[PDB]
Amino acid sequence: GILDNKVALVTGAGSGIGLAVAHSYAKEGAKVIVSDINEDHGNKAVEDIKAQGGEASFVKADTSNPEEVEALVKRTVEIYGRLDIACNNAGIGGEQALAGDYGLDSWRKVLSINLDGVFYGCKYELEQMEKNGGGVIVNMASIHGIVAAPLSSAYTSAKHAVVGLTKNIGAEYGQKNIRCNAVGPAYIETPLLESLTKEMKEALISKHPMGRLGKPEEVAELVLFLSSEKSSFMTGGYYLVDGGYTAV
Amino acid sequence: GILDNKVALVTGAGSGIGLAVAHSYAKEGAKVIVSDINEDHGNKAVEDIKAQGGEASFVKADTSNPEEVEALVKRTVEIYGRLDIACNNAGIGGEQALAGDYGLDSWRKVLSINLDGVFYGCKYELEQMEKNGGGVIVNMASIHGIVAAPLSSAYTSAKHAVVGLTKNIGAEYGQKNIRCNAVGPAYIETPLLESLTKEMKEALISKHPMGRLGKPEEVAELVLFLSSEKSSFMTGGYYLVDGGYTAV
Amino acid sequence: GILDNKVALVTGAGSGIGLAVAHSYAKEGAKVIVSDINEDHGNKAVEDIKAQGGEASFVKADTSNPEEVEALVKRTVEIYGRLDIACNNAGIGGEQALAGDYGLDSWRKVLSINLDGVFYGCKYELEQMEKNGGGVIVNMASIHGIVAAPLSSAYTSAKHAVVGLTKNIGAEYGQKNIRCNAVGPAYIEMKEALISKHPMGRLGKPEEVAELVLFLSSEKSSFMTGGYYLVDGGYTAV
Amino acid sequence: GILDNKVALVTGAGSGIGLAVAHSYAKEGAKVIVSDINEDHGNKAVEDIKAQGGEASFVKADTSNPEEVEALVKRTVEIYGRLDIACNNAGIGGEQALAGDYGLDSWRKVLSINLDGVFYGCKYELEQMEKNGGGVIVNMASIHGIVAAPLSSAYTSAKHAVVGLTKNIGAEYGQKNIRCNAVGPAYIETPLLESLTKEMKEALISKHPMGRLGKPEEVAELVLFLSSEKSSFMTGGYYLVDGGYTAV
Ligand SMILES: NC(=O)c1ccc[n+]([C@@H]2O[C@H](COP(=O)([O-])OP(=O)(O)OC[C@H]3O[C@@H](n4cnc5c(N)ncnc54)[C@H](O)[C@@H]3O)[C@@H](O)[C@H]2O)c1
Ligand SMILES: NC(=O)c1ccc[n+]([C@@H]2O[C@H](COP(=O)([O-])OP(=O)(O)OC[C@H]3O[C@@H](n4cnc5c(N)ncnc54)[C@H](O)[C@@H]3O)[C@@H](O)[C@H]2O)c1
Ligand SMILES: NC(=O)c1ccc[n+]([C@@H]2O[C@H](COP(=O)([O-])OP(=O)(O)OC[C@H]3O[C@@H](n4cnc5c(N)ncnc54)[C@H](O)[C@@H]3O)[C@@H](O)[C@H]2O)c1
Repeated sequence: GILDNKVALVTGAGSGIGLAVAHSYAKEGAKVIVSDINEDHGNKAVEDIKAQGGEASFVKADTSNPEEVEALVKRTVEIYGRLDIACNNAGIGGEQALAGDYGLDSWRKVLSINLDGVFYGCKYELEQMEKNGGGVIVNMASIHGIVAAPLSSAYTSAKHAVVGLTKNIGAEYGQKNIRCNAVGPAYIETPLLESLTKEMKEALISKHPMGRLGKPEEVAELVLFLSSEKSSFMTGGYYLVDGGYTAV
Repeated sequence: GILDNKVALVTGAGSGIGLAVAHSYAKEGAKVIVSDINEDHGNKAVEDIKAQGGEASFVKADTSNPEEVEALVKRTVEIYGRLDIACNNAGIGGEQALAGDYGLDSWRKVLSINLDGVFYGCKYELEQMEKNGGGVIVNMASIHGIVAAPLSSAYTSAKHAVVGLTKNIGAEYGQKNIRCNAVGPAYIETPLLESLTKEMKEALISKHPMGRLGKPEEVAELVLFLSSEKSSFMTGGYYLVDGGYTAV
Repeated sequence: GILDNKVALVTGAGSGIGLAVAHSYAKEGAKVIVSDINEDHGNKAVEDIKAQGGEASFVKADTSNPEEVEALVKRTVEIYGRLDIACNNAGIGGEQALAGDYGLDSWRKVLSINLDGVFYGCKYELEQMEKNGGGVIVNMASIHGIVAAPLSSAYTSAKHAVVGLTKNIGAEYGQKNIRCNAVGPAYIEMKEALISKHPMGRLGKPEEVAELVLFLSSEKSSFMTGGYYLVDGGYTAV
Repeated sequence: GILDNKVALVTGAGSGIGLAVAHSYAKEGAKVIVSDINEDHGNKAVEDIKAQGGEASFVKADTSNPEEVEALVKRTVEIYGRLDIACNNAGIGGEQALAGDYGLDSWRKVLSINLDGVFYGCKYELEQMEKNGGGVIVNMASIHGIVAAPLSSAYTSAKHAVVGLTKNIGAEYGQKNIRCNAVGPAYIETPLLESLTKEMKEALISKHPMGRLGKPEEVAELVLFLSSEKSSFMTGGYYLVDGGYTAV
């Protein structure tokens, strides 16, 4: 596989996009640390990866806690000896409210996971990668890293911040054998959108020129490309996988 | 004046861009609440505004404290009866370090002032504006809301987030008689930059096609335009005042 | 007036945004060359401007013809002595058709006016501004300088190109006392479907675009160059 | 091969990025039409592709001539029966002059190849793709589709236009089983750059945070990804391969 013997960390890997990324990494021969805040999801993800013949291990972490993220990177090295690839994917949507109505608690929570947790991951991933010859980071952003999501101002602000952080890391580490890029999915059909009525999902779909929502596997293909040596001249960039959402 | 008898709040108005904005607002007839964490600076700004024929009052606030931001808007209404215009300007540059070396507390300090304080301002400003017929908000971002500042990842992340928040508020409040836009200055001549060597200053100027740094009054002219009725069809937007910095 | 004793040129000034720009320039004291391909609309614009107390003169030009644009700048200097400000505004919508269906000549016609005419204006305006101490250019782009307009691919391509041209002029002339910026209006007066794409819940008015052009043409915008400036009612925020 | 049973067209394929794209397509099983104005370059490219085990045929075309582009697609169908993938890559650099000094013929020439030729390609490619059930187009843009290249205003204008055309095609054809995306390379090491001195190339490399120029194969990897089913939810987008150039 194209990631043979690389060690890869994925946060939020118990479901959705992160689960598809963990599967993709493992299918291409990486040794994958599956991290999630939910141990049942994380353990099941690992068992499913191994059932297809891949190599994976579970490590629990809440990415909003910098101590836990630091320990997660240390545990990755303890288990597999190094860190070559990291995908900072864990995130939450937050409450839906007008900005003037937005709860202080929901603002803090969304920014703590979707931004601070990505920074903590990058921080400790970068420190380990400088010890084993470099590596590659993919940050999960969103279309809402470049356009608004009305009623989700904390999410939009955090995802914009992830785009900026990614530009900074790419520029700073360009000559340190480390690359960092961000992925911007549009709306992806996962059990998270379960509560939407058919009419609500049809309204969402109408905002995608391709006439459907995306699949987690289609995001994971882009993450895999950006994590592999095929993307060797790509750093600091933001890469849409949006069905045309932001083209209009 | 083009803001005659509008009530306008400026945070961080004791120095630099914020001071120039407060003077510009007052020159155009606004009743200005000068807010700053430094009472000496804020009271001096009010005195200088009054000596040039304008109207202003000082209210102390730390924008990283949401109770103090809510109280700042309340005090504005106690003094001048309403809130028509707000410029969320207060910010800090932060420590300079590679992302992997960036301090945990340093990261949170930059985000708390440069992003959370802007959100707190917008939240309590919007609350009041809905009570008195609408209003206009200008958020101070940076060129580093759209391009990296190597060694300043927290600042870049915060300023990117301000751009996203601005898009969200503009979209959400478009039919609520409220507008919100962001300004993106490049490097501006202030005493903050007088510590740089001859070498460092010339290198910074070399990144601006106009061949010089900007002046605070030049930023304030754009803030003034975006705070006035002349910008009546402009909302959710990001507006450079950058000497060409991001054109290349 | 904030443009007192400046000489300003506006293309496509017989109607719509260009007419509002010419009025705004003249109200602020500029001597305005109203240019349009339609003599009747341009002469009427000049008469309305003078009726308001301003100074204006008409010069006909087809901006798709580079010789006529060069002559337009020459006539500006013959009439008012110099050129301080130029707004490259003349444009056309073009046929509505899928990109694969778009006519070859229809494509070129939209690009010739909406891009080549803006370049010809910039070229000869820059030439003159370098003789009289610099100046300021505003290029009329569109929201479709940064997002697609389905069935109008030629227009979208042309307006994207105007944004890039503007970045290049701003960068090139930064130390030559010349600034150049681009304005990006959304839709300016079913209209219901169109209005639903604007968060402000209405279309824009030409005077609202003109206020931004005036700001970018004045000394108030003195540290602004190479930039793209939306006046879009929130259209591109989502 | 991930392009088994596909037919792919590449313009400007006798050298540089286009040659690398043609090789990458052929390596993955596509039947490749190599097009170029230079018959010696194009026939040699085909010779090299076949020596690597691939399938390819040469067709001469000047992309600024719409009749030749129409004939190029017609000949592709005559040789291989269908058209699945097209990379519109042929381009020129243009006169180096200030915008006010730029030649009228120089402007026309750059736009005729770098924009009109891309449009002609898309037009006749889309026409055939509609006849055989869909397809994928990749348009070669540049970093100068989003940032200036001083002294190359025509190039920057044209490449910006290609980004806009790509957004339009992606949005218009989203439900017609056609995707269209643009690639934005920074400066790539090819014989084209041998006219620069030791000093000029060092200055050019200093504008890339990765500390080197790109290789044509690194661009071709992104083109291949965007041409394959791996990018199935990606359309209308612009994708940098820039070594960090536009991150700052
Ligand atoms: N429509 C979409 O799904 C969509 C659109 C754009 C971007 N994204 C981004 O994609 C990423 C994944 O989204 P998804 O829809 O696949 O989510 P999901 O809810 O399907 O899976 C996310 C996982 O993250 C886990 N998680 C949450 N907080 C965590 C923490 N602190 N540490 C570890 N694990 C944690 C959850 O338990 C869950 O297993 C997020 O960053 C999201 O914002 C998703
Ligand atoms: N080169 C530049 O100066 C530059 C460039 C781009 C953007 N900006 C942005 O412009 C804004 C002002 O920058 P400046 O250089 O004029 O700053 P400055 O330091 O000259 O003035 C900023 C003011 O903010 C006040 N302040 C700091 N923390 C505060 C808090 N928590 N609550 C309230 N007030 C607080 C300070 O006391 C000071 O009076 C900031 O948002 C900054 O990031 C400045
Ligand atoms: N909804 C909108 O109206 C809208 C939105 C975004 C951008 N724009 C841009 O604003 C500009 C003006 O729009 P408007 O609404 O004022 O248009 P309008 O049709 O009201 O006026 C345009 C003027 O341009 C003139 N003109 C056309 N071709 C010309 C040529 N070759 N040489 C000289 N003059 C020529 C016309 O005769 C007319 O007087 C155009 O560039 C347009 O693309 C308009």
